[PDB]
Amino acid sequence: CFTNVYADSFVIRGDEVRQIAPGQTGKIADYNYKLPDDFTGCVIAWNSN
Amino acid sequence: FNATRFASVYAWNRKRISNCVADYSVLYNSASFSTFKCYGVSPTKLNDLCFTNVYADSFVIRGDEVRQIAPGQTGKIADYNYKLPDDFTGCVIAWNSNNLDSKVGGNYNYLYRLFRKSNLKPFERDISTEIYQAGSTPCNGVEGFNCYFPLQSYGFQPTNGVGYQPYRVVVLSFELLHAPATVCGPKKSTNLVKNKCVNFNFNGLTGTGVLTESNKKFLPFQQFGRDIADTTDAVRDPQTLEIL
Amino acid sequence: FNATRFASVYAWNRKRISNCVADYSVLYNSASFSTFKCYGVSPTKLNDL
Amino acid sequence: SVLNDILSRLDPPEAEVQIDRLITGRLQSLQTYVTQQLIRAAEIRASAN
Amino acid sequence: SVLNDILSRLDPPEAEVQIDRLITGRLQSLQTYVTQQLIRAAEIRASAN
Amino acid sequence: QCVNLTTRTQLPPAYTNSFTRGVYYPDKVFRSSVLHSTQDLFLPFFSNVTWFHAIKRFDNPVLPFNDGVYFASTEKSNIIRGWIFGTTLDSKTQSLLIVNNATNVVIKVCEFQFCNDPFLESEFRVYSSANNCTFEYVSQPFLNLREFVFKNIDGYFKIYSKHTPINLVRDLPQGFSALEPLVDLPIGINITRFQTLLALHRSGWTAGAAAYYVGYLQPRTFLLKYNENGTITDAVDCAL
Ligand SMILES: *[C@@H]1O[C@H](CO)[C@@H](O[C@@H]2O[C@H](CO)[C@@H](O)[C@H](O)[C@H]2NC(C)=O)[C@H](O)[C@H]1NC(C)=O
Ligand SMILES: *[C@@H]1O[C@H](CO)[C@@H](O[C@@H]2O[C@H](CO)[C@@H](O)[C@H](O)[C@H]2NC(C)=O)[C@H](O)[C@H]1NC(C)=O
Ligand SMILES: *[C@@H]1O[C@H](CO)[C@@H](O)[C@H](O)[C@H]1NC(C)=O
Ligand SMILES: *[C@@H]1O[C@H](CO)[C@@H](O)[C@H](O)[C@H]1NC(C)=O
Ligand SMILES: *[C@@H]1O[C@H](CO)[C@@H](O)[C@H](O)[C@H]1NC(C)=O
Repeated sequence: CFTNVYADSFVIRGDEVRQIAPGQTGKIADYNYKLPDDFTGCVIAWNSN
Repeated sequence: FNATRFASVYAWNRKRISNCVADYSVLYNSASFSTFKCYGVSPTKLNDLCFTNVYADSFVIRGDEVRQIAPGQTGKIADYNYKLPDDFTGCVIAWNSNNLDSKVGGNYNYLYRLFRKSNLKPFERDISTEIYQAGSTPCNGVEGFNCYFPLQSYGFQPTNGVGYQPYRVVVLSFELLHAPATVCGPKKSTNLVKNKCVNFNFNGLTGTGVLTESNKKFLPFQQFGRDIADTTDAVRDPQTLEIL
Repeated sequence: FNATRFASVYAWNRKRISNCVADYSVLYNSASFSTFKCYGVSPTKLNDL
Repeated sequence: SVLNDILSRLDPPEAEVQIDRLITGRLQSLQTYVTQQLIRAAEIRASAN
Repeated sequence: SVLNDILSRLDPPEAEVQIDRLITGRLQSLQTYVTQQLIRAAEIRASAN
Repeated sequence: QCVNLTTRTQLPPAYTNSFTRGVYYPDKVFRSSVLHSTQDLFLPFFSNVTWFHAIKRFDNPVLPFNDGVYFASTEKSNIIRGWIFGTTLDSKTQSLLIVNNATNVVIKVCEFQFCNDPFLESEFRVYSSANNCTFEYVSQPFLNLREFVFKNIDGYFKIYSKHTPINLVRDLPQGFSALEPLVDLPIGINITRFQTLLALHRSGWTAGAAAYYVGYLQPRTFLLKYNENGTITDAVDCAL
């Protein structure tokens, strides 16, 4: 049981998978999407070829 | 990294880098997937620190043995062509190179040794191509009865599956000891403050305290002093070579 | 190997040998062997593994 | 055995498994020292009495 | 319990963790044995006095 | 000239005892007023060493390079010049050469066609060919007791030296003197044997007696003592 779930979805290619990572800071990550070091949850990447 | 020709596994080329600035930002200009699994250090922006000497080694590994290059690992080539010590600290970079090494004509310039009868010590170079003898009868330059050639070619062709495709790799090794550092990251210097409680950073020697003049009879080869408790008591400025 | 009557091309005696110890030094006596190729394992060391 | 180097060389979720050994190793030393002192103090009190 | 099998039946690079558990476990057990003797020796000396 | 000459008659070398010589600073860290215990390759205390006498019986034979070598020579006018190393001691394989001149020293590592008795009179009468010299470095000359410690660990050739001015004709004297580091040479190849050379005014012809001792290093544990100054004043050999 969880208090709440926050979902964020956007189109990101596989090249940005390593830079947009949980707790792994990046140059693009600092300016677009920054995640806390203690982030709890999961990230699901779906094919859109 | 982007050399025209890479040497074989049994004879890898070792390159020495010293007395310069090592910018680690160029690793993300090459092919997208470049494995960066590091030992002892974290490459995630934490590679900006001073090292003493750097050794670079390169060869081409098939996917059947891509993970053989690791400390405390055994396998076809781990114990016969390239051995990594258990206490090894460094990084291994690997990326696919099917677009370069694999050719329609045929790539047979790459070989790997199988017959040695003895293991490999960490960082050993074996260059002998003599015919191995597994029996009492000497080979005398012919194969057959317990006489097999250690050097086997790779037969890289593009048609073969991704598992057999050749990947170009490179391995980086450093050491961080009391010797003066020669390679450092991109850090900007700053003026010196004395008689004030400030932080400091001397080639990665981060700390806190008060820097003052020292009367220590430092010898020219001596870098920093120490006290009874085995702690850094005095230091020498890397730029003005002043003992503090 | 020392069998006078050999099997046919499409009818080969698929003999399975279990619960035994295997020695490959004794079969190497004959010098008339021409091709000896091993796939996936070394020609030597076969006794150990 | 230097805390600053460990922090300045490893990512946060890596350093935790390294600092814990240092902290517990140093906590054991302090606990050992106090236990010997309590034992010695009791012997001294006997001589003082 | 046998540390020999840890070196051989298990890989070198990770075995240092298991060896640490054995070394730390036994070293602490040795420490406990000494502390009791120091307490016991104090009790005996009161009797001897 | 360095052609086959057998003027020197081979005799068994003499032996002499090294009492408290062969101590070097093992690290760049600076300590004072403490006793520090370290483990490193060292010349064992009271370990006897080979005694060589040059001259017209010049004693310049080949000697194995066994895990570091202690060298000393009590001779005037710095007759000795340099040292050479290597495995096959010829152009077939790589070798290391260190020599000296009037006002500097020359260090190269490349294949040389070494003759039987290379010597320096002579100017370049020690070899005849050079394949490819990966390293070269010229510094000030090392220039009556002169002591040298050679160490080749992990491919870093290290030299420790000390020039002590004394005037006597006896053997190695009792006394203590820590050797200070001089250079660090990254070469990366191994060495099994080594040989020395001297400035000989070959053909009358100027000559004089020369002597030099050779001692081998072993892995030992030592307890060096630092005074309130920067110097090492005494040491203890643990396993003596
Ligand atoms: C330096 O390396 C060479 C290898 O190129 C060694 O030469 C061989 O070493 C083995 C091991 O002792 C000997 O059995 C061979 O006889 C050597 N061959 C020759 C031509 O010398 C050499 O021994 C190494 N040197 C040291 C001091 O270890
Ligand atoms: C420690 O080093 C100092 C150098 O600053 C020595 O002080 C000088 O020592 C020499 C001979 O040792 C004397 O002739 C000088 O007069 C001293 N000068 C001063 C200002 O002290 C000191 O003696 C050294 N200590 C030892 C034990 O040798
Ligand atoms: C390719 O080599 C050039 C040579 O200077 C270098 O500048 C560039 O960064 C390299 N590209 C890589 C390694 O992806
Ligand atoms: C040097 O010491 C060895 C060690 O036993 C011994 O042979 C002798 O005392 C000395 N050597 C010779 C050849 O006399
Ligand atoms: C060193 O001394 C020699 C004397 O043999 C001389 O010819 C030479 O010019 C000097 N300098 C160098 C760099 O060799």
